Amino acid sequence: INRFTRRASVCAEAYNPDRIIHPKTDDQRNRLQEACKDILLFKNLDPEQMSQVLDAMFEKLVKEGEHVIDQGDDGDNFYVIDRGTFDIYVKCDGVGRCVGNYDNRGSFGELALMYNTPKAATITATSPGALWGLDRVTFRRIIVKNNAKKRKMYESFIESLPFLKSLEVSERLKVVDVIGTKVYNDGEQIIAQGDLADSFFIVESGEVKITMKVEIARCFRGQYFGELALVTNKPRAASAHAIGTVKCLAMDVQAFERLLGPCMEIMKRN
Amino acid sequence: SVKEFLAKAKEDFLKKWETPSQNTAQLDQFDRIKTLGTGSFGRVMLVKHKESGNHYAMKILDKQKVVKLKQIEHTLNEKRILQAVNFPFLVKLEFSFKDNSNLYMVMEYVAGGEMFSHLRRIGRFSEPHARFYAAQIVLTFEYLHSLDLIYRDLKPENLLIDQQGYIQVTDFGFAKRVKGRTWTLCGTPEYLAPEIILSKGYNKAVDWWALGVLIYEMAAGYPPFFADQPIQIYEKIVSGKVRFPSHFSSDLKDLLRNLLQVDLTKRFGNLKNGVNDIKNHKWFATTDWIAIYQRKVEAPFIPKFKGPGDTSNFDDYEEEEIRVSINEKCGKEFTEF
Repeated sequence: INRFTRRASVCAEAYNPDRIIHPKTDDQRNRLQEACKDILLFKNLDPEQMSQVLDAMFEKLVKEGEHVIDQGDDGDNFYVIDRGTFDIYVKCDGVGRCVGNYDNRGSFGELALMYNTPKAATITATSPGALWGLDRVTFRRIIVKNNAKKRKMYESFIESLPFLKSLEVSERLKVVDVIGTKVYNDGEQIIAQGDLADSFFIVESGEVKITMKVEIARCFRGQYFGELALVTNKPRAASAHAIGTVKCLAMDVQAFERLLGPCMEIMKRN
Repeated sequence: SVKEFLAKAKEDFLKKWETPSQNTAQLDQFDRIKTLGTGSFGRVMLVKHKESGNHYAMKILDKQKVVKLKQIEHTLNEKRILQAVNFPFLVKLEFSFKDNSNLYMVMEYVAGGEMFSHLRRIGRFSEPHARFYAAQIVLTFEYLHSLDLIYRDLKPENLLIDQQGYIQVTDFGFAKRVKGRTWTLCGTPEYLAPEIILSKGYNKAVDWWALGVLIYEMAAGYPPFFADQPIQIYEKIVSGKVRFPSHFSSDLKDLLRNLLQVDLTKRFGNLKNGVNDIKNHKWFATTDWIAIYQRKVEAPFIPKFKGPGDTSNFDDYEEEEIRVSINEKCGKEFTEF
């Protein structure tokens, strides 16, 4: 062979990004988080996206004997087991088989979170049980509307930089695409005096103490530091430390120059 | 001369873009002949022009299905974009119209069949063979992108071979004009770039990714990311770990690690020198980029053409009727078409 079978195009629903909570216990929330962390579409989500995604997941109760999903239906939902036992069943040519079972944990349907996907199996409660569900369009809006919010404009953080004020819009979006995030605990050393001038930083939340010898600069939400890495490769003059819990954006200058060329050539412009 | 060529090209485009074309024919003007391909979103039909005898490939979309699948905008994108673009390697649109039940787009008929058929029948293409095609894609993407158009469904099934053995790109259903970033998860599972899979937002870098997948699959005969389950394919794509066949030349492998780069600060196409990183790359050292544009190179392969309406080079499909209801459906939704 079926080396000659074409590969069909795929397509999720349109959503242009230009609020209900389903209550659940503390332990349900941890276990539900647990069962999701290795699944591709959840693996890399920032903590707040995740939290929004758990918030959205709804309670589905089942009675012993109930079909949770039916083979060839239910193409838009993903499910995690909170509670109960379940049989898994596949019908073929042919023949209807029990191909396995679930014992109070398990998930299924994650592909439906990408585009419509007719379920490959029927799944039946063999006890009374409960699951958590998640609609695709709900999932998509959370994620997309959240990345749109991080990206235009935290493009807004970037454009406020004196060294970068002369970027074009599209050049700025290239930096938005790849700019990394870093989190530091109280008194962590973000930058050490003497080190490689590898990258510059923007404070997203919290506060950073710039020191030398003692105090030079205080950094807080919207301010940059380490930015001389953009114009000279000579070693770090100062040292940055996190005051309390700190979140920074962080940009490798060498990645910056692959995308855009030397920062000074941008500063030269008229 | 390239920098100015695009300037004239952007000029011509913007003129047709803003002041578009409409209702340029009607169904009773053609004879249906055979179904040439069907798919997830629409079917294409060989047709003969009743008055001039001319043959055409006519795309037929069903207004009700488009509305259910939440893809109205994609249909309007395709027709608008097709009416305004112009390039040696894009299949030209000749007529468009709608009726009570369907939208119709009548393209040039490219009789040589899908690259998919040919590549699967042969197994793989020699690197020069593959290089010849890859070049046309590199040039076609340069053109589209300078108009801020992304294509979004590169794959052997969407590339047709003409009688001169050159390529025509055909299915524009996913093409969009994007100035900033766009967000629709769409394409073909094997050809999806990481940032589409993870909904990061994206623009032109995904076409170049796709080209890496395409080039790889032409020279190896199978795409670089494969598995039993789609999710596992996506897990591989997001990983970005690629194994190369032992017969890949070292020059080829180098181009492909640069194209199949998950990291946007390193993907060829997305850096300072943009597309020149690819065009100047050594695997393409033997390519005469103007000669390819001018169609002055011998194709490594010419299809067998037996006669004006011949369908030898296409698979056979269950023939459905083109049904037109006496009631007009979804009029408001498609007024712009």
